Amino acid sequence: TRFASVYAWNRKRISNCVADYSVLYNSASFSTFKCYGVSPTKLNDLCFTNVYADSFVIRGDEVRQIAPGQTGKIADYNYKLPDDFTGCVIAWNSNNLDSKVGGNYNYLYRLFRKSNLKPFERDISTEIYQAGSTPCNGVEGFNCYFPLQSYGFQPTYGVGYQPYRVVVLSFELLHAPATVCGPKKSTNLVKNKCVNFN
Amino acid sequence: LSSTASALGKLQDVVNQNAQALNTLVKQLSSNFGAISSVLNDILARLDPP
Repeated sequence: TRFASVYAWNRKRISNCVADYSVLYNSASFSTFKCYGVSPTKLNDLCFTNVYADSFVIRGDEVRQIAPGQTGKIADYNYKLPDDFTGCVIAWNSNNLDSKVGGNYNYLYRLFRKSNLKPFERDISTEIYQAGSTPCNGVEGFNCYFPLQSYGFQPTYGVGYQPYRVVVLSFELLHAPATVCGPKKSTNLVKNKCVNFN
Repeated sequence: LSSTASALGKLQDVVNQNAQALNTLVKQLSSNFGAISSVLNDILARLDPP
């Protein structure tokens, strides 16, 4: 139905499954499919411990922010993506539902600073900014910067600022015996033939 | 010769030097060298030829 905002993305650990990414590749209903680290066409015949799946929504102009080694306002504060094997990135347009709805104060983003966030941490602490020290014009109670502000969207106001629904996967290797594996057939064993095996 | 050992130092030194050189050469086969993994098969089965 609807995922949470960018402050607290839903974090799902998927294990003990039989994954078939083939039914996802052929479905050409995505705006961007920039998956690095693994060639998507050779993903069925490769399985590992488990996956980490999180989902959120961003603007249509910040899609390129989600990539390793990038610098921005969202890639360092809202979601820090480390410079390593971060699976695949999926982003699809959301205009029929997200843009064509009266929930103008349901999608939130942060302008806060001096809060550099390390890879894979969450800061749901919603507090108004009141330093009460020298770096706030020397007066306590002023410079009340609200940490959250809403996506201002209208019915079909453009393309570059349209809401985009983004899911990024994370895979790990050499941590535990493989639990989730693709659909393949198991054959019987042979002895003393110098065979190749998986 | 029967009682006192450690008199054949030179031959032992030669053998140890050769064995240690072979050991470090074999051990050198397990370094990433900046790549993704130290085994060709993993990269072959994970990535694409281009």
